[PDB]
Amino acid sequence: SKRSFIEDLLFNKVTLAD
Amino acid sequence: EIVMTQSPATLSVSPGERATLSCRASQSVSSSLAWYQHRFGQAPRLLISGASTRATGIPGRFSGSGSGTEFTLTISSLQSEDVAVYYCQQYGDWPLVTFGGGTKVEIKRTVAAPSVFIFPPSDEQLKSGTASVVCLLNNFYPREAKVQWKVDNALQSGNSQESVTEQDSKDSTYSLSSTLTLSKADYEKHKVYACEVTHQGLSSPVTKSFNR
Amino acid sequence: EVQLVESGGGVVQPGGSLRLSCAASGFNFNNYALHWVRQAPGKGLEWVAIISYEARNKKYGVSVMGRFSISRDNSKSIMYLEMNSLRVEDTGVYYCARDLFLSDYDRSGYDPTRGGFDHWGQGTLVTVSSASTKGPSVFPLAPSGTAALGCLVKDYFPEPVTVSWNSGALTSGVHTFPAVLQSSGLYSLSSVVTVPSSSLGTQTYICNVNHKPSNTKVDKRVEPK
Repeated sequence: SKRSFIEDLLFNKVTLAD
Repeated sequence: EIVMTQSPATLSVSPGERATLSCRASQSVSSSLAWYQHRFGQAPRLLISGASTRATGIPGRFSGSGSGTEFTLTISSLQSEDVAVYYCQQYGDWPLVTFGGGTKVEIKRTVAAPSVFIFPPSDEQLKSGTASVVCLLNNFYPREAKVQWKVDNALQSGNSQESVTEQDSKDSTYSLSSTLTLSKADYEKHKVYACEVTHQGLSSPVTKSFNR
Repeated sequence: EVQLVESGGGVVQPGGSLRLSCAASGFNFNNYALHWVRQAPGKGLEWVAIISYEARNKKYGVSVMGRFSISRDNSKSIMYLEMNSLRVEDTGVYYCARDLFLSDYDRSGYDPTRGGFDHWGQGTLVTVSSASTKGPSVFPLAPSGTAALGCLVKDYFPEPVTVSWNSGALTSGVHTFPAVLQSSGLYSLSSVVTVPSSSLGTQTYICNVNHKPSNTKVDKRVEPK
């Protein structure tokens, strides 16, 4: 769920910080 | 997106010596990098992830290092069971993971020139309307060899195929077979069939031939 | 103990469809992204597709996008790859693989250094071709202090054939070459053995060829002409 949120970000090339 | 480039394409290492494989990422992957061993006829096997963490059951003679865009896999005390294609794989861009093109690791041995044999088509095959002429290059090292077919001194182009064995684990050599494909009719119109072999262990090309 | 067993490979005509299966056991299937990876003859591993642990996200290699469809049954622990509009260049061995990325999330959170495909299926052979099943013709490669002889296993479809010599009693000196795909769309393979020339009058040499897809077994005795 948090895992799914993170994965949605990565599948969409969102830049994570640090 | 991220292109992985491995070098060298083929790595030749003496038994018991150390193999160093290189991998370059086209942009930083931090240390999100894995290495795989792919033995002929088996499924790929994970060796390293996180650039340097050995996977479970992987012996300590395998190790990796690097971060950013340059990586190395080191294989100490190379054994014939290590002969394989090795791939790196980035997952810095996960889920868009990408593989390197692979590095072949082979055992280095003394140069051995091929023993060359030529085989006319069989009587049995001729009845069928096709003729296959076979050239065998046996137990040579290293793998690089060139075969030219000549039919009545005419250099053949486009009508042959070859394939090469895996490195023999006992004597560390390769063998190669080239097949020239002709119609029975054309086979019967010509006399001299010759296979000419070039290899670095031969001071000059070797030719085997037969008259039909 | 972790196991991935693939099935569903076979021959299909260009433009046809094929469904591959990856049956998993020995781990919590629902905790892992899984991928398909393939290898075409003479080429390196090529990534095909990924599916996330809860099946919500999917991506495809550019070569297969719009034709392949990946899915998973998170109650029987099976992944599927549906392949439509198949092309000759889709021919190859197809592997499923378990991805470690984010699989430890509940215990250790987001660590993008953890990853890698730590377990792979055995691979299933996919042959895309308009050829029809056919058993090989076996022709002798007659010998002319070391002599070489063999057999030419010509014009079979699909892979694989097996070759032994003297029913498996003769292995020293044997080289069985990788098959080649001929312009006819049929495969060809040679197997050879080197022997002392003395044995040519003394010792019998027979190659045993077996082509399962056509239920063909041939034994060809090879002797000097």
